[PDB]
Amino acid sequence: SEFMSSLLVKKLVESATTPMRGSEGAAGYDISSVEDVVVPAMGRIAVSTGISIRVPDGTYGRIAPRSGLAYKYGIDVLAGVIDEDYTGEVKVILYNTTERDYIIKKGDRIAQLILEQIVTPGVAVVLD
Amino acid sequence: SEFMSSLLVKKLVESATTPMRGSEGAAGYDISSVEDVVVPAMGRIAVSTGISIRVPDGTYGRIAPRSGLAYKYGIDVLAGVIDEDYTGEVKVILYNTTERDYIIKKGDRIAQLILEQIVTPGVAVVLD
Amino acid sequence: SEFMSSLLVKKLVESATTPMRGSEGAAGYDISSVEDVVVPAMGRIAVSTGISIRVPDGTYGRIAPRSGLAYKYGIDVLAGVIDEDYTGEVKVILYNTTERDYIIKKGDRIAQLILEQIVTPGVAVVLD
Ligand SMILES: O=c1ccn([C@H]2C[C@H](O)[C@@H](COP(=O)(O)OP(=O)(O)O)O2)c(=O)[nH]1
Ligand SMILES: O=c1ccn([C@H]2C[C@H](O)[C@@H](COP(=O)(O)OP(=O)(O)O)O2)c(=O)[nH]1
Ligand SMILES: O=c1ccn([C@H]2C[C@H](O)[C@@H](COP(=O)(O)OP(=O)(O)O)O2)c(=O)[nH]1
Ligand SMILES: [Mg+2]
Repeated sequence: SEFMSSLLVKKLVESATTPMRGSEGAAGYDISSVEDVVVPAMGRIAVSTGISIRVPDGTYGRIAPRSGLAYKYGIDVLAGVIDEDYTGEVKVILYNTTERDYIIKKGDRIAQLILEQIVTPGVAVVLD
Repeated sequence: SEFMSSLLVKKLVESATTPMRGSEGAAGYDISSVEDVVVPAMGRIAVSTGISIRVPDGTYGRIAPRSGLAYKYGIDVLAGVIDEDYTGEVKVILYNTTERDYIIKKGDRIAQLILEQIVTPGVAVVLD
Repeated sequence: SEFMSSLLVKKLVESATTPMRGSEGAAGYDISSVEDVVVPAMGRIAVSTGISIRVPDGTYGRIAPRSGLAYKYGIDVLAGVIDEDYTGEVKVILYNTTERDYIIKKGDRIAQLILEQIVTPGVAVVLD
């Protein structure tokens, strides 16, 4: 591959932001919003990222929560499992744990992508 | 092993469903319920899967949320860490984020199993 | 490395507990509290662990929920992503899903650390 076994990103909207790690030791690639939305108090919402992704073979893309938002605004990430064979747009489902709404302006880093190494064997069913 | 390093599944109840990936690129193996239960609004519940599993060495089984259920019914997965040395029955703890109960009929895919590769070294305690 | 590619732990407070797996097949290293705190009903809180950690290269440290606490007290773990380049103190953000507060005495195992293998390639942006 030379290195086509990396994170293939395709911006769908011009407004989109290329995912990027914020440190040499960072685990995930920052993931920003492409729209202005409000995560309802005690409610959820799916934020468009405006990008599609192709995870490296042997891994899946887990949308994990950013420490900041979790801490300060009790924001959590629901679902978050992006299959290697997913060609659609990455949507980020946020859940407001707090009693007060949460504002999201375009461009904001609303989550982070982690390329988690998984194993995808077959199922050996044990009879007796 | 030839391939005994795959997902060993043992149905405990005849009603059980063998976990299975739904795509070539899917990350997890579908996980169905073996009973009819209701996930209480704003409450949780542990759904029996009726199966026991033996994860491949070098990984653990993370019970992750299905995108659909998360999106449409604000259903989330609590706990979800199945150790390689777990011989009991896989129980799936679902949490209803919504204001309205959620019905689960036997056979339904209530979560997905992901064989996540972990490293299990020893702890090197740094003194001074 | 010989084996300096293991979980490097540095107790910050004498009161701290060295993370440790509770089984040969356990996926995570137990993580205890270093203080007496209360996880507010329907609220969150960041529990100090009194330790700093250096994850092995090629992985990140995911703070996962303990099955017990999740089941019995509807306790969940928010955020939970500790980067390999994190030199600060591991803080554990717990979220009380239940209607009743949750007490945490010093020494208690409040979560578990899982050294999850990730891949950290570069981003190949697909133009046209
Ligand atoms: O539950 C958690 C989650 C994260 N961290 C630490 C690990 C990581 O190295 C650091 C990340 O801070 P940040 O990512 O630089 O700020 P942000 O999450 O807003 O990007 O916080 C914790 O101690 N506990
Ligand atoms: O937060 C999420 C979770 C999943 N997906 C995408 C990735 C995956 O490829 C697809 C999965 O749809 P599905 O699994 O086929 O439907 P279901 O989750 O009900 O099995 O949804 C997102 O965009 N955002
Ligand atoms: O959603 C879950 C989470 C865990 N387990 C199983 C897998 C694991 O092998 C066992 C762990 O029990 P424990 O870790 O020994 O008790 P505790 O979580 O309090 O440490 O529970 C489940 O069946 N379902
Ligand atoms: Mg939650």
